Amino acid sequence: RRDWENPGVTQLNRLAAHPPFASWRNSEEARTDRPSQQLRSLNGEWRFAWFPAPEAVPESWLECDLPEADTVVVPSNWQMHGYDAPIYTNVTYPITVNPPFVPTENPTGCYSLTFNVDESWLQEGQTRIIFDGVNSAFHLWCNGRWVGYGQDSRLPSEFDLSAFLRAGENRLAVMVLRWSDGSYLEDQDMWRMSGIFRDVSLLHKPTTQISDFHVATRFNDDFSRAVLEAEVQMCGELRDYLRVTVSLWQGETQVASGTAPFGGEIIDERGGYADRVTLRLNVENPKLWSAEIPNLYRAVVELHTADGTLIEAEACDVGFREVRIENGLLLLNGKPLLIRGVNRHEHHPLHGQVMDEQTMVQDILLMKQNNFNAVRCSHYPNHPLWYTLCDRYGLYVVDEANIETHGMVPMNRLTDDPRWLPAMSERVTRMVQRDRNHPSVIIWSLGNESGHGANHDALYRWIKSVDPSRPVQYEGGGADTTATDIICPMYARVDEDQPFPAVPKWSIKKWLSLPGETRPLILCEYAHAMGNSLGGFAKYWQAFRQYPRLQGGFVWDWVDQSLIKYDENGNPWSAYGGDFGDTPNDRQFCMNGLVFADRTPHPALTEAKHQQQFFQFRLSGQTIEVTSEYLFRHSDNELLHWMVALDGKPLASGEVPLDVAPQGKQLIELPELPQPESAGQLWLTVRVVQPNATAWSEAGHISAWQQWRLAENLSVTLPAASHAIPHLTTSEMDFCIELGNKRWQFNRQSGFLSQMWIGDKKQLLTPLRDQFTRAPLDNDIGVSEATRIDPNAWVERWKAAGHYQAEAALLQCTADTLADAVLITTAHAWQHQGKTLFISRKTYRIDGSGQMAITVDVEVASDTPHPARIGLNCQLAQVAERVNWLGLGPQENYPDRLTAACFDRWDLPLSDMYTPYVFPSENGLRCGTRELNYGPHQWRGDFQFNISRYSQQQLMETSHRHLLHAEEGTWLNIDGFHMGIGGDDSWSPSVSAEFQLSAGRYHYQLVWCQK
Amino acid sequence: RRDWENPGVTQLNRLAAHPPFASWRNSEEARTDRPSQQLRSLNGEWRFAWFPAPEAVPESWLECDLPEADTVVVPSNWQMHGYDAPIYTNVTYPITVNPPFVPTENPTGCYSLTFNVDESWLQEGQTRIIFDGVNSAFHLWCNGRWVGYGQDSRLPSEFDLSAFLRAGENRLAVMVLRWSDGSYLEDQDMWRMSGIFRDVSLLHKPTTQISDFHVATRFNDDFSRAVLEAEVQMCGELRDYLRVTVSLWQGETQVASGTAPFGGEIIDERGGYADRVTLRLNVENPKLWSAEIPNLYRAVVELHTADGTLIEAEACDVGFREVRIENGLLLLNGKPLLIRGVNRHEHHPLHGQVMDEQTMVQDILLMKQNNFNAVRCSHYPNHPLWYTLCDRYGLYVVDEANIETHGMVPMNRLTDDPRWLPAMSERVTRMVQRDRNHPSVIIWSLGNESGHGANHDALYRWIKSVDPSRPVQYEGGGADTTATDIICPMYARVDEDQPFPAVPKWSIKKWLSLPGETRPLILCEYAHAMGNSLGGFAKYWQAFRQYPRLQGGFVWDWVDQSLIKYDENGNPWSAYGGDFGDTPNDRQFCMNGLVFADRTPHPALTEAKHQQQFFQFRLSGQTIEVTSEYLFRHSDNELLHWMVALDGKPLASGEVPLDVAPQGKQLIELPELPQPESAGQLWLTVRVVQPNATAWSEAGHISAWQQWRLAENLSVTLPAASHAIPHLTTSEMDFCIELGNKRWQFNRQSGFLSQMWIGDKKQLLTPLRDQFTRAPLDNDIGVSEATRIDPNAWVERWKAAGHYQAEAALLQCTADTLADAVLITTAHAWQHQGKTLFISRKTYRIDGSGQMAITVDVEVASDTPHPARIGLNCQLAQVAERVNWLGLGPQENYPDRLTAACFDRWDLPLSDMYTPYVFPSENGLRCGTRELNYGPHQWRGDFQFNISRYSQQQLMETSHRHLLHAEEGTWLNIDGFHMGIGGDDSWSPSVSAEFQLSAGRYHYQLVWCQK
Ligand SMILES: [Mg+2]
Ligand SMILES: [Mg+2]
Ligand SMILES: [Mg+2]
Ligand SMILES: [Mg+2]
Ligand code: NA
Ligand code: NA
Ligand code: NA
Ligand code: NA
Repeated sequence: RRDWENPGVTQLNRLAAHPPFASWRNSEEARTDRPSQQLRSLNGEWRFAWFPAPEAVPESWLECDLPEADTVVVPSNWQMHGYDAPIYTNVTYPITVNPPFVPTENPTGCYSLTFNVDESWLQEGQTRIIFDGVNSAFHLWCNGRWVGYGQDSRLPSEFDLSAFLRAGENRLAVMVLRWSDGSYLEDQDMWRMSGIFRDVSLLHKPTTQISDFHVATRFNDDFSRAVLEAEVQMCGELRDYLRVTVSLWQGETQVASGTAPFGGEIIDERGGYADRVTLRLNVENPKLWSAEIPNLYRAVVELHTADGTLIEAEACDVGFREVRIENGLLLLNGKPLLIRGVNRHEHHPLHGQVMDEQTMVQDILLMKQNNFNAVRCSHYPNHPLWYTLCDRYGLYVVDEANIETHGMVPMNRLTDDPRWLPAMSERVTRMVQRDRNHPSVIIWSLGNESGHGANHDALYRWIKSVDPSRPVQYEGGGADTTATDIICPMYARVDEDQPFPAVPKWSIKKWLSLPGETRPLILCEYAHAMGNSLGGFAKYWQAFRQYPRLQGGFVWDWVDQSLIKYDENGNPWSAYGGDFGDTPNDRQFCMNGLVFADRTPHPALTEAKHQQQFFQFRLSGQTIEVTSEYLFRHSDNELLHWMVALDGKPLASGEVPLDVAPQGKQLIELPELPQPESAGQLWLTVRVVQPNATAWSEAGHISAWQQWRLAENLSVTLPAASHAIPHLTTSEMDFCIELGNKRWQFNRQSGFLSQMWIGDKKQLLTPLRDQFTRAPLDNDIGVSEATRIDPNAWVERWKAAGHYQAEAALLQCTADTLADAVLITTAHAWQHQGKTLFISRKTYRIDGSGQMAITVDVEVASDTPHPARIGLNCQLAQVAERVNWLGLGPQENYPDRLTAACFDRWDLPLSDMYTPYVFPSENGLRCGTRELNYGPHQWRGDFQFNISRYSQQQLMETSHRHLLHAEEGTWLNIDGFHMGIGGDDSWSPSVSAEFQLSAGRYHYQLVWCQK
Repeated sequence: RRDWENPGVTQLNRLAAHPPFASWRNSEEARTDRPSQQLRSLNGEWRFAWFPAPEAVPESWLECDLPEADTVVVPSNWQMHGYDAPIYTNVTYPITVNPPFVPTENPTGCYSLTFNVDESWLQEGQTRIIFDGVNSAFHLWCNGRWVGYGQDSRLPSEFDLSAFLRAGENRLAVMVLRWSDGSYLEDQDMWRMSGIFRDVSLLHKPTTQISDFHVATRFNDDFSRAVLEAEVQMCGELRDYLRVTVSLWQGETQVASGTAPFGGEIIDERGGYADRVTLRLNVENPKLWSAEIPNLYRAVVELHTADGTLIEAEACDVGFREVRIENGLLLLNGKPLLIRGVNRHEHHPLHGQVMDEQTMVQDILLMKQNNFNAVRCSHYPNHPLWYTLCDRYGLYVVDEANIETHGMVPMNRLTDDPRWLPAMSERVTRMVQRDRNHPSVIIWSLGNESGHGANHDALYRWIKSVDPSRPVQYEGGGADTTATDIICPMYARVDEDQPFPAVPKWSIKKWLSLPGETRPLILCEYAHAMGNSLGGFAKYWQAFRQYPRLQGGFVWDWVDQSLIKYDENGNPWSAYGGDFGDTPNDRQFCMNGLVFADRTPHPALTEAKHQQQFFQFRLSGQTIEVTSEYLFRHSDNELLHWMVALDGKPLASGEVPLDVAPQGKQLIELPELPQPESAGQLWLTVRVVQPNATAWSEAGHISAWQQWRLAENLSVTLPAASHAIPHLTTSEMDFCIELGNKRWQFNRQSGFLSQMWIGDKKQLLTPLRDQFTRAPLDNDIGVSEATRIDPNAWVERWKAAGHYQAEAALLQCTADTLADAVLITTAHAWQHQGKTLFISRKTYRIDGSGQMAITVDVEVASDTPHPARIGLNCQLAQVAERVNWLGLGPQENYPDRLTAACFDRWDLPLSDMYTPYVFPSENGLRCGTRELNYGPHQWRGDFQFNISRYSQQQLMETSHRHLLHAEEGTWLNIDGFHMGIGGDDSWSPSVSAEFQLSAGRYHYQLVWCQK
């Protein structure tokens, strides 16, 4: 038969889709969501064995536990237990392309479980089982009898067990296949696993019962009145005594109650639905549900007789809300939304694709914590608890059908074929049937990266038809096809057009005004958070902010899909593509997250928090202007703390409770701010504080901040004549500078300061040389593999030009004795194949103060690529536990990424001065640095630096962070200038011209002193 | 497994759908539609065996042919050879409703066929099997081995046989089942049958072959230029040298040619379609296909190599045409159409549901000869040939998904269910894929009577998505749902509303003007033509002519769906519902044609013909104004005949050839028309004649005609004195009048003309008495059974009023002698259960002239139901061969059905005065009769009459027309007045007020005499 190879057989004997039931027996357990006794978890230890093919499975198996069968926990992913490898392929299908045929070698997993039933369940009512998540397909036998078949790994499969079930002991036999024709629709850029990864349960429902029910909430102009309307459907023997009651609860307060009997109104010629009923409850001044204040009534549906006898009950949480596109705009509850969002996969580093309440909530807090308001179920329906939690905590949700044919050719190859309609069809409807009643769900998605076929069109309209409460979006075939209510491109740039043929990506700004165009624009994907990323994220935030029809988007993505591995010794290490021996694999494109798989923030995470703050500020001299981005709430837990400091010295602070309405303004007037008996930079800094604790935030939680330079006083002081003076020892190839205990040596042949002594002690491990390169970022690399070169790749360019192989050439080197200092002169050329790429002209002026002042003058050939950096490097001998600087911090920060960084005096352990990106690259850069203090040293200027125990060479040459070793001393990279990082996408250049080193001439002056 | 009880499984291993194929191996043959050697028909003598169940089938059967097995022909309809009963039920599913289950008792048909297969087919390429029609599901085996499964009775199921064959003797085994879950989607108002009811064929295909192909014809603003775009797909091995050639032929002239290699344009990110190519051919000044003129080209598709080697060819007839809805109007080739449509079921009285070229062509000719230009495919896809004939003969076509759930509750019960989507989807999809290339198909339709559900919505879009050349239509749940391009109601009335809840039927005029509304309006069905029917037809035509957005319709319906049964003597007769035991059955509802099953015309047909005329005529004095309703053709085969006659005596005739352009006029002035010798009514008549023969018309066929009473010279002449006085002889038993050999006997007890002699010859069999009733037509009865009284039925009303039982009471009866004549004066009263319905007052005046003159005065209770009629009747003793009158004719004509009738002297056999409606009723009617002659008798006044050897009693009591025995003598009915027959619908009163006998006072006069 081989159903798993038939697009036309996607299930056999699978019950109908519906919202989550619990068949509660008491209205109160119901109203309270107390656990239902009619709901039984089959989770725990299960019996299990593996076979390379299903053909290989022993018939005994159906009748009796195999011997060699191990015990495992379920849910779980069999790759997680080590039965076979998990594959990390993005686009290219993990199997060969032959629809609709899976391979002969199809890792089949036979799971089994022996359990008991209560004789009570079998006398009356209906008993059925549920599988919430089976990857990818499966057959099912109970008590040696063949139950049925199911396809689609992200939606709930249920079968009626009533007829196989017996008193007490029963046995379940579950035959799981990895590959199935279902697979063709599941081409997701993620680890490819398999198994019983979701919850198995048992539900006992009465013979006569609740088959389904939907809930919808219609309002009035101003939303002062509303109507909740419920459609209840029943199954089983229909009797005139049979009644329904829908009650609406606000805690312990009944808000409304409705009672009726079955019998629909006339729908057509044949009549109406007798097994149906629609109640309409009016609610006065309803509490509106939103991501900002998730007001939530609770609805209880009860099937019962005219006599009061309660047949059974079901329930759900109700959110009063209206979602609508009107006049080119998305409305929430009548106000125009701003999507501060994020894509998220359900992923656990140890657990595989198994999801737990704990993880779930972790994510959510953090999410909420970060100025986030929406999540995108990229790209299959999520674990059911999730909707609820969002509904609960308050996040807007994009529920996506589980469909992605990315690997096809072209993409719409399946989706444009009728033969695949059904299959796809089953994938959209069921989600819908299941997820309907959840307020958090605000928009529907047809899936991902599967072109644009007629199949989309239909399903689009099907939705449209059954659920008009929400908009449909779909990006494929152009982000603007007829199967989307919303212009939802991915990787679309702010200003620049990506005119691909057929599927051009237009600047989002330009995109909205195309002749004919009128829809709202929301990015399904944008700001690829791959490694050292999110550069120019602000450039999006700005646009959004300015463009009304630019209603935001969802960052890609939330958390790194990294896996836990263990070495010989037992230390756990973060794994990725081709680490499990998976091939083909897509290396690290599985790591795009804003946080590490441990829910540990990436430094870009702050940049998002920052640009997604809900308070905006302007400063008019002494006046502060706070503006509200809340659509619905009042600044009722915010207090403004403000402060003024001088180059880090706080000349004043103060706090001011904010009292701003949504979308409103507040005027805060600062008290005259003292003058400064000194030179330097005046800076005023502000922060919003959440004095109290929320269900998501802590008390004293920081919601936003902003900072400006108030004024600056120039240093017109003239040193102080040097008491003592520096001495110069000329040698045949050295230049000695001695003063105090201190002394400098400049090797006359190389042209470089080669050694620094303070006392008897040597300060350098490595001379101090110029630098034009960086250890390549994921961004810089792209899809440049060692086997398939991307010539446009920044790394590629640099490589090919010899940026990384230049030979500096001593052009000049002189010593000179001034009246007050010794004057050192150098000049180098960096060449390659006789091309002079760079020329470096320095000066060192050492004076009696024991101060070394380096002056740097670079020239960059017009015809060569632009260098990642322009700075100096050397390896320190010293190795100190803290780093101290006057500058932009405290987190890592680059030129096209630093709007969140604040200017201050910073203190942290040398350690925190490194960012363990699993795939090593340039990192922990700190910008606009005035002062850097490390051990006995002091650097003074305007530069960006970095300091770790790892040479660039080492980073560049290492693949996994857990392979790095600290080196002797400390690596100190000091840049006069640093190149942008990019982020728009990670498989083509994302660096804005303005962040590129196009000048051709650079100037920089450092100060090298000793404290 | 039981696939038949699963909407999930609708096929297994069935191949893709595609336009018709023959895999020609030589272009000339393809070009010339010559028969392809690679197409093998397996129609013929087969083997058969029937079982009540599948379970009853013997294993043996797959390997060996049973002995009890019979030899039947294929295609065949098993109940035809009478293995089981054919059921005639309308709405009521003919099995218990329990989706998706069908009865255990499910009659199964065993078809086995042994054939030869040439080795050459086996060597190279693919040999597939095609089943054009199999009712209602089936399993497939070849050479013992199970091949596959298929559901849907109206479309082709294709299987690859390449693996199961062997050179020579091969054996097929087909297990066909009456019921499946398919059956739920197939509830049409027709005989429920089963079997291999359509052609079986063998295709042999190259391994590298054309797999599908699409054709499209685009134009310029005036259609002076066009583009042909051919999309071709191929299956098989892709090689650089493969080529495609699309040549266009107009006869033997190669209009255009295009050659290209495979490999389509970039579709998306993944790329394009390597396995396809779209060519584009420019046709200048293209001849345009229309129902008026079917300008066709031939498209030749070649799959060959770079080197000229033909691989295979495919082909199709191409009609350059543009169908579109602009500004609320349907336009064909830039012109708004007028549909003169008819619904068509595929039915043969002998063959059941089996079509043959013969029957097809005959319907079509007939159709065209009758002013029909389009056909709706009621309610599934037709025999593949049908299309080709329409493309060729010139008919517009509505292609219709085989989807009907009429017998569900509500109707949309399945179609609003996601689970059935699939099943439905493939029924729309596949139809589209097959018929896409035919020009005759101008509109798609999603089925019949299935309410309105979301699945309609989806498939609607899909279609639109895939074929935009044509509109979609669907009447379900309202006729103006979101799923329809055209407002397509069924049975909506010209001016009266039918405000059904949920789904009102507005007046077509009104309907169009509803707020919001902008669509065109075509009735999917109007004019129920059930037996003595089609009254009020003009009323639609008038309308369609006045209202731009009223685009015409499709009358219901073509042919009576009766079947021949045989009598003891082996005499054929026509059956209907339950005349086979079918239970249940909807009796005569299966008969609604314009023609009899044998293709013999019902009299209503002429009225359709006439209102559907293409030339419209106006008279102004001596001027004729002709108008062409041809949109595209010139009156290039028509000449107009005109004639003047005096009370049927021709005084002038002529011919004039029509020179009228589309939508143009012609004026025609007539010579003088000599003053008349006598007195009476001058009539002018014009007719259109096609002197030349067509493909569908014979020579000198009449396509149009019209009459106009010009003048009237009233008679002011007095009777030549009586040269004899009648003698009145009284008695107590009766009054006696005598004059010569002639005598009249009036009964004084009864008050009626009991007897008459001329000579010694009695003239009457039954006395001349008033008549107030008719033998209820189908229309009169409705859906009223003798087990389910539908009170509103006219007949029920009549009955309950005892119009059929009223007993006449004699009030007065007197004689009197005038100077010149005798005067008999009467009065009766029909009463019933105490009420006085009618009051009938008369005068008989016999004079020396020997003329007896009846003057009648009727009073009708206001509060009683309007009578079917008001005349007299009597049984003549004479029985004659001809009938001669001067009035409307020569065909049967009723008050609300008489426009196509003509006023003249007519001569016909008695045979022709009876209209043999299978289901007997009042019939025969000829109105506006001024004089009537039968035997030696002459009646003269202004009445409508009827005359046959069948009393209304008999008719009113005989089910089959075949049970009528001619009574002794002639039955005569002379109505002063008759009620209209209605027929807008046949299940409610359709008789318009202007046609109801409402006045309450009726006056009439007759003059009886001898020839
Ligand atoms: Mg399958
Ligand atoms: Mg992908
Ligand atoms: Mg089935
Ligand atoms: Mg019907
Ligand atoms: Na905006
Ligand atoms: Na690296
Ligand atoms: Na019209
Ligand atoms: Na019918």
